[PDB]
Amino acid sequence: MFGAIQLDGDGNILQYNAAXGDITGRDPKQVIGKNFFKDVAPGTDSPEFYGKFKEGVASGNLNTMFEWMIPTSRGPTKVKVHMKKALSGDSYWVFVKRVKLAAALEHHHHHH
Ligand SMILES: COc1cc(/C=C2\SC(=S)NC2=O)c(OC)cc1O
Repeated sequence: MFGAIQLDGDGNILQYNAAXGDITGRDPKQVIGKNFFKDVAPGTDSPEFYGKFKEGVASGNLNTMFEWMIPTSRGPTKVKVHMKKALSGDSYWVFVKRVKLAAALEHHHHHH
């Protein structure tokens, strides 16, 4: 099971998946139509995240791969976020997969 969020150049939700909806606890249509950075995740709205998304949009190829934190009622949840421009060239998809559990060997440096 993987998560996929289809957003537009404006930063709105166009297509939502069920997986993400279950992991987050929000319906697809409930989030679709509104801003995922303003409505869904108002806190995520930052120059490091949103700023990067916009830049890629203007260039016509947003390629970013990193990890993000998702604070929930059951505690924080570390997931790997990846934003890649659409294939048609008129949209953007965001892949979110729950990273591995507490590993032993040194990894995920520069932990926030
Ligand atoms: C509700 O759905 C999502 C939420 C978040 C993040 C949040 S929510 C919050 S509060 N603080 C975050 O960083 C997310 O991050 C990649 C994906 C989702 O599909």
